[PDB]
Amino acid sequence: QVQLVESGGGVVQPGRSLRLSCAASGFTFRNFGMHWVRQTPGKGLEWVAVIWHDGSNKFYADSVEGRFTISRDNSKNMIYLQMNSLRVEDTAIYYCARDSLFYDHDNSGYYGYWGQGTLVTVSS
Amino acid sequence: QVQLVESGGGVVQPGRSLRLSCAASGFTFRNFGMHWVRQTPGKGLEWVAVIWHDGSNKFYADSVEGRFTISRDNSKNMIYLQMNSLRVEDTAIYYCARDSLFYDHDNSGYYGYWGQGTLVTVSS
Amino acid sequence: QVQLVESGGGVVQPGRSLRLSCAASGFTFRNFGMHWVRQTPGKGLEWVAVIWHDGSNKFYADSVEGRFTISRDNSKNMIYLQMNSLRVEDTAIYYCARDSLFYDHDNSGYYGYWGQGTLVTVSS
Amino acid sequence: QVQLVESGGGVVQPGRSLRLSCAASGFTFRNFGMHWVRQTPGKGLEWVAVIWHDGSNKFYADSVEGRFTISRDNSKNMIYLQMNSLRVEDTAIYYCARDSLFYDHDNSGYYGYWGQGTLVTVSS
Amino acid sequence: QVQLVESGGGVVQPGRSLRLSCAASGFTFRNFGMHWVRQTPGKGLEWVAVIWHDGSNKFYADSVEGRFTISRDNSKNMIYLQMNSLRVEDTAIYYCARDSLFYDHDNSGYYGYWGQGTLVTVSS
Amino acid sequence: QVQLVESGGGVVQPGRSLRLSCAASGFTFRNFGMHWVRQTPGKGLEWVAVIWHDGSNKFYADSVEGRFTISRDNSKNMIYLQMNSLRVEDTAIYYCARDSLFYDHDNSGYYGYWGQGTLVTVSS
Amino acid sequence: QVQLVESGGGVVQPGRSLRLSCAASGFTFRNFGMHWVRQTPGKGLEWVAVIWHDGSNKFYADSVEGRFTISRDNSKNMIYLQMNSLRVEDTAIYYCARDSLFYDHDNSGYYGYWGQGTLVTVSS
Amino acid sequence: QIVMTQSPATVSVSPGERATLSCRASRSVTSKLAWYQQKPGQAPRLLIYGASTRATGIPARFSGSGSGTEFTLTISSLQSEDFAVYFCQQYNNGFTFGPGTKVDFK
Amino acid sequence: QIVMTQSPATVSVSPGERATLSCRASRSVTSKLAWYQQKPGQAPRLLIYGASTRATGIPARFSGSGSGTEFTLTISSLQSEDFAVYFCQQYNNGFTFGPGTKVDFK
Amino acid sequence: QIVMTQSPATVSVSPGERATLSCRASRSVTSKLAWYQQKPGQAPRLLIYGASTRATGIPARFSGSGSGTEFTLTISSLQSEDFAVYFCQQYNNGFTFGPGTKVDFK
Amino acid sequence: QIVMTQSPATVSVSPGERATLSCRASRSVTSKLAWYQQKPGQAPRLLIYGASTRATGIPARFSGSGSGTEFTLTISSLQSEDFAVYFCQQYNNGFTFGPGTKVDFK
Amino acid sequence: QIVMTQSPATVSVSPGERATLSCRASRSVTSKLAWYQQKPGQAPRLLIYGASTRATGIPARFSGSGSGTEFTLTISSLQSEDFAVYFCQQYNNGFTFGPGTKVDFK
Amino acid sequence: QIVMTQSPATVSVSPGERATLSCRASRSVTSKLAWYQQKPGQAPRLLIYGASTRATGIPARFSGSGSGTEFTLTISSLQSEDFAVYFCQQYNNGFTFGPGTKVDFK
Amino acid sequence: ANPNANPNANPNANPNANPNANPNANPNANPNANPNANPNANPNANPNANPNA
Repeated sequence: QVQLVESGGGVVQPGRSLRLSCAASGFTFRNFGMHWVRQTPGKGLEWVAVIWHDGSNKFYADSVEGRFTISRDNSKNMIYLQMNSLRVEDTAIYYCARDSLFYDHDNSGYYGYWGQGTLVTVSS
Repeated sequence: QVQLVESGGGVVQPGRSLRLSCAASGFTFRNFGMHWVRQTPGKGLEWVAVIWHDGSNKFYADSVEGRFTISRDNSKNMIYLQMNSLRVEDTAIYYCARDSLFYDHDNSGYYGYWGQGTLVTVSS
Repeated sequence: QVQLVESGGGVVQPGRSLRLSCAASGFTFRNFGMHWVRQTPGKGLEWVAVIWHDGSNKFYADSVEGRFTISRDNSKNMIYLQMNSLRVEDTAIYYCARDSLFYDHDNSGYYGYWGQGTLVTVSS
Repeated sequence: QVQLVESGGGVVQPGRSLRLSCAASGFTFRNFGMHWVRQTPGKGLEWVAVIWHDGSNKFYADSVEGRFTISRDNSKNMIYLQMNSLRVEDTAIYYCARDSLFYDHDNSGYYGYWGQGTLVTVSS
Repeated sequence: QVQLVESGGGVVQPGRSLRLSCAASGFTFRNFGMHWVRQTPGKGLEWVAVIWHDGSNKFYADSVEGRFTISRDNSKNMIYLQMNSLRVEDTAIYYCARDSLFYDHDNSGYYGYWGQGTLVTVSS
Repeated sequence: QVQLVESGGGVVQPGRSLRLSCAASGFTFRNFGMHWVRQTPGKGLEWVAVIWHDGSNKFYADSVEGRFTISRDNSKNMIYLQMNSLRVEDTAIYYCARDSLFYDHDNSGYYGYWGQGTLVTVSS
Repeated sequence: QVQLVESGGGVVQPGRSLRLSCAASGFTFRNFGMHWVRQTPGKGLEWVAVIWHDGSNKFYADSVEGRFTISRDNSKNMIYLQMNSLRVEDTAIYYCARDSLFYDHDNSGYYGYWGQGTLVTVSS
Repeated sequence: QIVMTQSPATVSVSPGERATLSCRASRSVTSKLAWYQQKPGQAPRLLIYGASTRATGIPARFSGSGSGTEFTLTISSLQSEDFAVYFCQQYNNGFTFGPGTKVDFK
Repeated sequence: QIVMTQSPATVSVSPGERATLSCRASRSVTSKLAWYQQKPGQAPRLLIYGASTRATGIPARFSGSGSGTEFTLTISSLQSEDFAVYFCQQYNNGFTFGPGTKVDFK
Repeated sequence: QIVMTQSPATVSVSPGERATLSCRASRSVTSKLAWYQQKPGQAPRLLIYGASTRATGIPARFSGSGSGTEFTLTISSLQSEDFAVYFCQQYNNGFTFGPGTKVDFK
Repeated sequence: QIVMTQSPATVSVSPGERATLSCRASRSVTSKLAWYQQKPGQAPRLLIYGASTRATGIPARFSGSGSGTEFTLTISSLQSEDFAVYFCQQYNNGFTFGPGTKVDFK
Repeated sequence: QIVMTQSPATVSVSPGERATLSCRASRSVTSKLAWYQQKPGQAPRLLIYGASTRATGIPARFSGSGSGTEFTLTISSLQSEDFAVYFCQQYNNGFTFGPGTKVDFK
Repeated sequence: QIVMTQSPATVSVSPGERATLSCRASRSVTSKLAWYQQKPGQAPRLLIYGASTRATGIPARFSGSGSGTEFTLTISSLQSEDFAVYFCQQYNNGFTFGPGTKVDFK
Repeated sequence: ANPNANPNANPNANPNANPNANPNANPNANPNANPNANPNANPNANPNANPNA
C-alpha cells in the first residue's frame, strides 16, 4: 500500500516563492529516487526534476532550470520542491511520482507510482 | 562451524504480524550481511531481503516491499524479519542465508551458508 | 537567468603566470561542463579548454596544450583558468561559456550561454 | 614544451628481462596514446607497441608479440615497456613517441613528438 | 611462442552434450579472433565456428548451426565450444586455431597457429 | 532444428492495423535476414518485406510500400510486421521465411526455411 | 499514399540565393533517389538535379551546373535544393519528383510520383 | 531533445473491439518507452514499461510493442472501465511525454 | 520487375515416370532461380536453389537445370510423396514467384 | 529483473554416467552466477559460485561453466548422493532463482 | 582539425530584405554546426544549434539549415537589430570557429 | 559455398626433385588462399597465405602462386622432411578446405 | 601488412637547388602517410602528416604530396641544415616505415 | 545509373570480415564526448553492492 500525498498547493503571485511537499509511505523511501511531474492542459504532462536516493544528484528540466529546487529528507520520508520566481507558465498540477516499479539496473526513469496531484496556479 | 538456527515459525491468520529470529554462530557476525530466502513448493526459491554488515542499508524484494522489515543487532548475533500484513501468498519456508563464503570485492551476493529455516503458513 | 562573470584580467609580462576566474549562477553548476573561448582581433573566436561536470576530464587546444590549466570548484560555483608560460600571442578576450542549452546526449559542445568576457594583454 | 626522456637501457644477456621507462611532461598525459619505436641500423625504424589513453587496449608488432608488455601510469606520467625473453635481434635504440600533434579523429598513428632514445643491446 | 592446448575431449553418446576448452598463451588473447576446425578421416579438414576479438560476433558452419555454441573469456585466455545434440557425424579431432599470423586488414581468415587437437568420439 | 512460428493473426476490418509476430529458434538469429512472404489463393506466393541482419535496411514490395513496416528484435529472436491501413486485397496467409540455407555471398534472396504461417482476413 | 509537398518558394532578385525544400511521406524515403524537375512556360518541362538514395552521387543539368546544389536528410524525409547565383532564366515552377514507381534495376530515371510544385520568381 | 507524436489524436470505437494507439519519436529510443493511462479526475497509471513489459496488476488485455522510433499500444478487447487518455513517455534521452490520445465511445 | 510464367499448368504422371516442370522469366535472371514444393496445408519447401544446387535433405531424384530465361525441374522417378504444387522464384532483380504448377495422378 | 529458465526440467541418469544441467537468463549476467544443491528435507548447499569457482569441500566432480546468458553445470561421474534438485541463481542485477532441475535414477 | 570558412566576408542588406550567409567545411561535420551572433562590445549569442534547431528566445526570423560540408543561415526579413557579425562553429570534431561574416547597411 | 578440389591425389617424387601441387576452386577466389602442411600425428602448419606470401619460419623452398581459380604449391628441392599431406583453403567466401594431396617416396 | 619503398636511396643536391624524394607503398594507403627527418645523433622529426599537412614549426620549404600508392616529398630550395635522412611512414594499415633516403652534398 | 537502393543485396552477416582487433583506431581521449552529467543514470540505491566489511 504505497500512498503518495501532495501538499503545499494554493495560489500565489508571480515573482514570489512557493514550496510543495510530498509525503511517501508504504515503501523504503531511502532506496528509491523521487520525481516531480507537471500537467498543463493543452500541452500534456511535463517533467520537472529528479532527485537521487540519497539526494546526491539533482537534475532539472530546461523550462525550470535555475528557479526550482528539489530536496529530500529520508528521516521524514518527505519530498520538497522549493519553487522560486514563479511565472504565469507554471500553472499546472504537480504529481509526486516514484521512479520504477522495482529496481532494474537497465530500466529506470519511468514513473510507476503516482500521487493524486496538487494544483498550483499563479495570477493577480 | 558456521551454524544458522532459525525460529519464530508458526501459524498466523492473514492480516496479522509475525516475527522471525535467526541466531548465528561460528563466524564474525558483524562483518557480513545476512539474507532471507523464501522457498515455496511450486515456485522454488525466492529472495526476500538483505541487510548490510552494520545494518546501515536494507533492501527488499518487490513482493515484500513496505510490509517486511529486517533488523539486526550485533551484540546478540541475531537478525530478525518483522512481517506485517501477511497474505496467503506468503506461505513458505524462510531460510537464513549468509552472503559470500569470504570477503571478496567483485563477488558478493551468493548465499554460501544456509540454515534449516522455519515453516510459516498463513490461512483461516 | 544564467549569469557568468569573468575576473582576473589585466596586464602581465611574457613568461609570467595569470589566473582567470569565472563565477556561475542561475543554474545547477555541477551538472554541466564549462569551456573557455578566446577572441583575438584579426583572427576571430578560438576554443581553449573544456572541463567535465565533475572535473574528471580536461581537454585543451593544441595552441595552449601544456601551458594552460582549467579547473573548477563545484562548492563555490567558480571556473578557473591558470595561464602559465604566458606569451604575446595569447592576448585576447576570454569568454566563460557553458556547454549546451539543455542536456541532449547526441548534441553537445556548443556554447548556449556566454559570459561578458575579460581582457588579458601580454606585453612589455 | 613536449619533453620525452627514456631510461632503463644498458646491457643484458639473451633470454633475460629488461624494463624501459619513459617520463612525459609538457602536456596532458592521460589524453593521448603513446608508442614505442625501434631503430635498428641497417633495417630502419620499426614500430613495437601502442597503448590507449587509459591503457584499455594494447597492440604489439608481430616481431615482439607475446614477449613485450607495454603499460602506463597516468598518475606518474610514465610509459613502460617490459622486455621479456630478450634476443639478439632486439638490439636497437628505443624511442618513446606520442601519437599525433593534436586530437584529430580521422588522423592518428603518426608520432608528432619523439624522445631522445635509449640504447638496449643484447649480446654475450 | 603461441601455444594452444585443447581439452574436454572424450567419448559421449549421441544426443548428449560435450564442452571443449582451449587454453591460449604466448600472445595478447583479446586482440585476436579464434576458430574451431574439425578433421574427419575420409572427408578432410572442416571449419566449425569463429568468434570475434571481443566476442561480439559468432559464426557457425551449416552442419553445426544451432547446435554448437562458441564462446570466449578474455580474462582466462580460454576458448570454449559447447556441443549440444551431438550426432554420429560429429566425431573428429577438433583443433583450436588462431586467425591470422599478424593483424592485416585486407588478409584475414587463415589459421596461423593450430592447437594440438582433441578427439571427440560419438557412439554407443 | 530451425523452427519458425508466427502469431498475431485474426480478423480485422479494412482501414485498421494488425501486427504479426514471428518467433525464431534453432539458429543464430542476428547473423541472418528474414523475409515475409504472402500467399493468396488464386494469386500464388507474393513477397512482402525484407530486413537486414542488424535491421539497418528494410525493403518492401510495391503493393505494400508505405503501409507495412518490418522490424526485428535480435535480443528476443522475434520478427515483427506492422500492417497499417489494411485493405481487402491483403487477405492472405503470411509466412515467416529465412533468407538462404547458409551464407553464400553471390547467392542470397531465396527462402530456405519457412514457418507454418498465419491467416489474416480483412472484411466487414 | 505518397505525398510530396514543396516549400521555400517566393520572389528573389537576380544574383541572390534561394533555398527550396521538399517534404516526402508515404514511402521508405531512404530507399529511393529523388529528382528536381523544372517547368518554365514557353519552354516545356526541364530536369534540374538528381541525388542517390544515400546522397553519394549528385548530378545536375548543364544549365544549373555549378550554381545549384541538391542535398537530402534521410532522418527528416526532406529534399533540399540550394539555388545560388540565381538568374532571370530560372523563373519557373519547381517540382519534387521521385524516381520510378518501384525498384527495377534496368528501368529507372522516370518520374513516377510528382509533388504539387512551388513557384520561384527572379526579378527586380 | 526527443519529441513524441501520437496519431490519431482521438479514436472512436465500441466496447469489445480492438483499439490501436501509435507513438512515434523523432530520434531513436531503443527500447525505453512507457505508456500511461489517465482517466478524468485522477493521476495517470503506469500500464507498460520498457517496450512491452506490463506493470504488476495490469490485465493481459493491454499489449505493447515496438522499438526504436515506432511504438504501438494494442488492447485486445477494449472494455468500458478503461476509457481514458493515454500518454507516451521516453526515458532513454531526457524525460519527455507525448501529447496524449483519447479513446471514446462510438 | 520480372514476370514469371510456368508451363504446363498441370501435369499427369503415374508413379515411377519422369515429370518435367518448365519455368520462364520475362527478362534474363542469369543463374538466380529457386524451386519450391508445397503440399496442401504445408509451407513451401526449398528443393533447388540458384539454378541447380540442391538443398540439404533433398533426394537426388529432384534435378534442376537451366539458365537465362528457360528453366526446368526434372523428377527422374517420381514417388507417391512427390505429388504437390511447385513454385518458381527468381531473385536476380526483386523477388517474384511463378503462378505454380500442380503435379497430379495419371 | 532477470528471468531464469532451466532445461530439461528433469533428467534420468544412471550412476557412473555424466549429467549436464543448463541455465539460461533473459539478459546478460556476465560472470555472477551460482549453483545450489538441495536434498529433500535439507537446506540448499552452495556448490559453485561466480561462474565456475567451487565452494570449499565440493569435490572436483562438479564442473560449472558458461558466461553471458548461457550457463552449464556438468557432473563427471554421479554416485548415489548426487541425486537431488539444483537451483540457478544470478546476483548481477537483483537476486532471481531458476525453477530448479532434478536428477533422477534412470 | 576542421577549418571553417565563410563567404562572402560582408553582405549588404537593407531592412526588410532577406540575407543569406554561407559556411563551408573542409571535411564532413554531419549536422553539428552552431551559429552565433555578436554585436560590437557584446559576447556572441547562440542563435542556432545542431543544423537547424533554434535556441530558446530566438525569433523565428532566423532560419538555418545544411548538413555535411555546406551550411547556410537565412534571415527572412532583417530588422535594425539584425546588423552584426555572425560566426560559424563546428563541434563534430574539435571546436573550431569561422572567420565571421558582417552584415552592414546598404 | 566454394568447392575446393586438389589434383592429383598423390604425387610420386624423390628427394632433390621439384614437386608441384595444384588447387582449383569452383568460383573466383581472387588472392585469398592458404596452404597447410600436415604430418602424420601432427596438426596442420601454415606454409603460405594470401596467394604467395610465406609464413614466418617457412624455408624459401616452398613457393606458391596463382590467382582466381588456379593455385599451385611448388617445392623447389623437396627434402626428406617435406613428405606430408598438403591442404588448400580459401577464405574469400566462407572457409572451405580441399581434400588434400599427399607426397610420398618414389 | 604494407612494404614501404623509397627511391632513390641517395640524392645529391647543391644548396639552393630543389630536392625531391619518392615513397611507394605495396598496397593502397590513401592519405595516411607521414615524413620524418632524422639528423645524425638526433631523433626523427615529423615534417608532414596526412599526405600534405605540415607540422607546426616546419617552414613552408617542405612540401609533401601524393595519394594512394605514389607519394613524393619536395624541398623547394634546400639550405644547409636540411641535409639528413628522411623516413616515410604509413599508418593506414599497421605502422610500417621506409628504409630512408639520405640527402648529401654535391 | 540506378539511384535506388538495391533490395537484392546480401542481407546476411559476413563471417569473412576481420575478427581481429584494429590497432589503427584512435587511441587519444575524445574531447567531443558529452561533458554534461547524465540524468538518465539509475537514481535507486543498488542492492548488489557488497554488504560485507
